[PDB]
Amino acid sequence: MSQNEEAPARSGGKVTFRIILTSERSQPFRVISIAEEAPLTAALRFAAEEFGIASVDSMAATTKDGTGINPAQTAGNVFMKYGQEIRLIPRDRVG
Repeated sequence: MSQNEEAPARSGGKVTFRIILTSERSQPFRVISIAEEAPLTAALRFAAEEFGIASVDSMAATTKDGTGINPAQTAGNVFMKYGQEIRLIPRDRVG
């Protein structure tokens, strides 16, 4: 029981995030576009491609300041805490 719905980016604020992937040497940069008032699920749809797997184990992101693991993955929380230029590192996948 699931229904796909479009994100409400038509009405609201739009925020873009750039994540550097270390798991994708060919393209270490995926951009997700979600509304500020949009749910973390919109990011998750593209995040799945970024993690390359549907597992929280690949949620070992680091921010420029240091630890920057994405928790709620909400647009507002990520924007204020890491914004763009966040690095994503997988855990238990590197080796």
